[PDB]
Amino acid sequence: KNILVRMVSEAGTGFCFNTKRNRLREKLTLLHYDPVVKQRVLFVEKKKIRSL
Amino acid sequence: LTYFSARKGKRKTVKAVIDRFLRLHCGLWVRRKAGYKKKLWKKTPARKKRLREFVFCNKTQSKLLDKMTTSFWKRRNWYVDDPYQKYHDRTNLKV
Amino acid sequence: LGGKSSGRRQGIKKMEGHYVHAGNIIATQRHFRWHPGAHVGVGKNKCLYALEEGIVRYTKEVYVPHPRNTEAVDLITRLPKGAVLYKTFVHVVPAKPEGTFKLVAML
Amino acid sequence: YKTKPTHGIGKYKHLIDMTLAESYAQYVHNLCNSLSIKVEESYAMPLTTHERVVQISGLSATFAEIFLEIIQSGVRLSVXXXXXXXXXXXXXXXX
Amino acid sequence: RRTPPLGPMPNSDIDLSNLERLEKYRSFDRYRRRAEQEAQAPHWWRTYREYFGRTQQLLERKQAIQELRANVEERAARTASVPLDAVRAEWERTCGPYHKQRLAEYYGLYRDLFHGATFVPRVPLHVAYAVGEDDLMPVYCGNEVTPTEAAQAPEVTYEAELWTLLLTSLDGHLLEPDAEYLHWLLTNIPGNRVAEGQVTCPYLPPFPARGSGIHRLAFLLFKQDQPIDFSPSPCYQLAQRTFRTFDFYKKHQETMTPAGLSFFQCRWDDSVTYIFHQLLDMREPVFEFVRPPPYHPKQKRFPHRQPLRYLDRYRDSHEPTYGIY
RNA sequence: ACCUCGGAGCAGAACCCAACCUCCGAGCAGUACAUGCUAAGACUUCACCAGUCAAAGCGAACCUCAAUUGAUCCAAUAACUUGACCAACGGAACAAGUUACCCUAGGGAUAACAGCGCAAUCCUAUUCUAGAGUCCAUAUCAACAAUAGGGUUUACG
RNA sequence: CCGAGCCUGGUGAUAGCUGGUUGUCCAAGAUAGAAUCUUAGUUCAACUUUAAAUUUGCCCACAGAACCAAAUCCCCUUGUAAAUUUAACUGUUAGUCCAAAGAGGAACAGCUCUUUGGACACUAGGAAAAAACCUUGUAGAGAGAGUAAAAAAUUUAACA
RNA sequence: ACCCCUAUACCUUCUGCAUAAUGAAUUAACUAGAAAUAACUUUGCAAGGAGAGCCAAAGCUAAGACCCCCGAAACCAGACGA
Ligand SMILES: [Mg+2]
Ligand SMILES: [Mg+2]
Ligand SMILES: [Mg+2]
Ligand SMILES: [Mg+2]
Ligand SMILES: [Mg+2]
Ligand SMILES: [Mg+2]
Ligand SMILES: [Mg+2]
Ligand SMILES: [Mg+2]
Ligand SMILES: [Mg+2]
Ligand SMILES: [Mg+2]
Ligand SMILES: [Mg+2]
Ligand SMILES: [Mg+2]
Ligand SMILES: [Mg+2]
Ligand SMILES: [Mg+2]
Ligand SMILES: [Mg+2]
Repeated sequence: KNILVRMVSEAGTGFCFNTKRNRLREKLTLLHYDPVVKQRVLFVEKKKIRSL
Repeated sequence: LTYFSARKGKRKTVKAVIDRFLRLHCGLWVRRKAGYKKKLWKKTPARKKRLREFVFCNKTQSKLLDKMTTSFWKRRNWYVDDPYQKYHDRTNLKV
Repeated sequence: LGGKSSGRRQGIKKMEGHYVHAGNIIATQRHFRWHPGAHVGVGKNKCLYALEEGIVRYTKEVYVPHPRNTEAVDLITRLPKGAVLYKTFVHVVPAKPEGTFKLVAML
Repeated sequence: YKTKPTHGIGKYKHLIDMTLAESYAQYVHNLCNSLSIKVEESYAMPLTTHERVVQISGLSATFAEIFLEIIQSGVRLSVXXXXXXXXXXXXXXXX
Repeated sequence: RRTPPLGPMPNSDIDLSNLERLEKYRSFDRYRRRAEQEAQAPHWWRTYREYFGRTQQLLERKQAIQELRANVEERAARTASVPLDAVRAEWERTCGPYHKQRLAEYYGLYRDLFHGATFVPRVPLHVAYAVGEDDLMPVYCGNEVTPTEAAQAPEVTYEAELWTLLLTSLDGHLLEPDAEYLHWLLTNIPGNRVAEGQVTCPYLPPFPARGSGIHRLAFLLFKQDQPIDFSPSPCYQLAQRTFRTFDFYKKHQETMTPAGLSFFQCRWDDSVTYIFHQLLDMREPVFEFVRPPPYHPKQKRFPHRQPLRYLDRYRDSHEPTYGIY
């Protein structure tokens, strides 16, 4: 049902975080905080990392 | 733990302990929390935080560790800028 | 078959009249056997804790639920026209005063 | 606490044309409310015809009679069977 | 062991035989009100408060109201802001005095100034400190105004046909507490004018120490039946001006009753320094505000499951110490 | 048959408390993406390991849910991170039968015989008067039941 | 003495298993739980011993400890004297009956399983003999004294 | 001297043994706690100690004081035997 996915920030590169999403649906894009940049920034899904 | 070695006839260190722990000169034993680089997704942030801290070992545990190592690991070591240097000696104790 | 779960060790950790420092947990429970009162907080377990240095006291205080929390409101509505619910509350009554003005210098 | 004199202070469980017809029904309901009688339910039953109901329970003969009189004092009625006239209405009782 | 209740239990009378006959508070507001009422009531079970805590006139009024309604005719309502000044004036005339008591109680003037015992300030006192040409900064009861604005003595009115106007700081600065510092003392005044009445102690500005908090000065006004003597030159010595109003009231003000009050808040400012230096002739005291230190439990020999931060909590201080090498 | 986790009773009023005791369930979902950093002070499943709560501060706005999980070393990863119904669930990196052809160390801490306790079952005697006995409860049988006693049985311990 | 010979060597093989552990005298001294290829063992905890440092420790009295019995917790006074911490350890971690509240089983067991409290595994007197019921504990000598627990009771069917 | 009264050998193993649980005919001689880290103790010296190296935010050097015996079936190497 749910996939684990890694999400890569465009600005503040190097910072990746792991999240859930349903396997059936769209590649995920999300606003989230980069502590490197110290601002909210768009992350994009890249590579699933185990499924469950 | 080899109380007398075959050739030198000295005690040996269990090197597992050396790999895993840091003996402060005061004889506290510092350890990385277990389960700290594992299944971090399912873990709540607070739990993660908890798991990323170092911890001091129990008295009994400390004693065990002392027994498990030789007097070399208990010496005073004057490192240039070890981040733990300030914790070796102890300040303002009272029983 | 079935489960054999360990004892949960919940209940009061600090009783009325005990000196309780800010942060001390006062009572742990599932559901509200006690409620947070003056200077007493609630964790995600419903566990009650002291928000200031002081003395614990217990009191039976009239209970009004939050308007937004529906089930309680409904219950209240259901009650007859001279009824009041009542519930037990845990307070810390603070001891040491937050402030004391000291003389720095004569300028 | 059980043994304390403030035992069950928290205890709470023990305490706990069509348009015209509609208007008439509403009025009846209001009257019932005023006079302190249990209005259980009301229905929206199906040229055209339209029915409305006001289910009532528990009322003494004299009081009941009074109520009936007030209702009487347009369209129609139907509950002893007590019909009358000036779409449709049917105040079913349960005395 | 089942003990009976000491007094009557709550929820006893209302349960009754049947539940379906009663009215029930279908709303929340009613319930809330009930709760409030209950709270207000005392009870026997400790509880919160233990541990912490003409006809003609009426007719005339009615007539006026009717007239107003007629004038409106209502349409306006179907958005009229109303004149506020007039309302204020009315309040002053009538229930202003009543109101004033509450404020006084809140501010602890009756407990500190008069040692207990409340009284209504009937006669409305109207003071204002002049700031340039206009506007005159009015000393409404409770207001914050700076000691720069209070450098020179104010203008006073009250519309009353003898009086004794007084002004005192309630905190008791510098020296030990249960003391007060008077700022002036006007005496044996005929009518509305200050210049006509005598003055024993002349005006100082407020002189609140830096970071000492906020102080509460108080103007006092009494009714004179009999003219009386009082007691000291244009002085800036502090040991003379230290006096408490309670004792004064007791041992002297016997043919006298207070009728007018206004209290006034004060903070630090640049004039305070001047006051300290020029006329008082001393170094101004600086007041910080020190909180009590952080707690921490006793120093444990083997901390066990605390982080490496355990040792940073018990240390004097920060810099790296080198024992003997 | 079960072996890990949780809720209710036993366990009626601070915790704690067993059994191959009685009963429900879990090994997930949903909403977010500041489920950001850190940090006083506590609780803790009777050890340890694991868990829990958390004021202030700095950053920002203007979590729900009972259980819903798994160590170390190793792997896989530029790194962040991710790896088991390791379900015998504190996990040995990977292991099956059979032995009257058997052996050794032990054990009355655990059976078969025997004893012993108990007496469910069993055997007997009273009480009771339903009913059979052409009628008639007691010549003779005897239901429902009750009160005692025995230690033939098969069990149980 | 063939399910795989015999001898020597590795070999003082290895045993969570059994048996055995030798001068005197004194003192303190008993079985909450954990996990565990683990319940014949172990390692933590608990209890126990010693040497320290200390300030409180036990008894506790009003207040107080939800809703859906017995009692307990907390607890100032008070009677007392110790308890907490630090430094070293070993050993117990296969228990029994009695009273009480329960559970399984037969409302069986000298049956099985929890909890509270006794006792026993440590002398004595009693209850016939007796582990666990009752009286009783700090020691030695006396050809002195007062006590404690402490010895089962019954006997019975007329009737007009 | 018996006769009177009191008196359930010992060790081990046990929840519990006079037990009808083990062992022991008796004498003789032989026959079983051995190791340092870390503690404590008393000396020595002491911001140093130690007969190099090692340790040292009162240490260091010194001694003293703790840690059994008997027993398989077995496995393997090399000889010797029809
Ligand atoms: Mg614990
Ligand atoms: Mg915060
Ligand atoms: Mg055969
Ligand atoms: Mg064959
Ligand atoms: Mg054999
Ligand atoms: Mg047996
Ligand atoms: Mg036996
Ligand atoms: Mg018959
Ligand atoms: Mg051997
Ligand atoms: Mg002794
Ligand atoms: Mg038994
Ligand atoms: Mg048994
Ligand atoms: Mg034997
Ligand atoms: Mg082998
Ligand atoms: Mg031949």
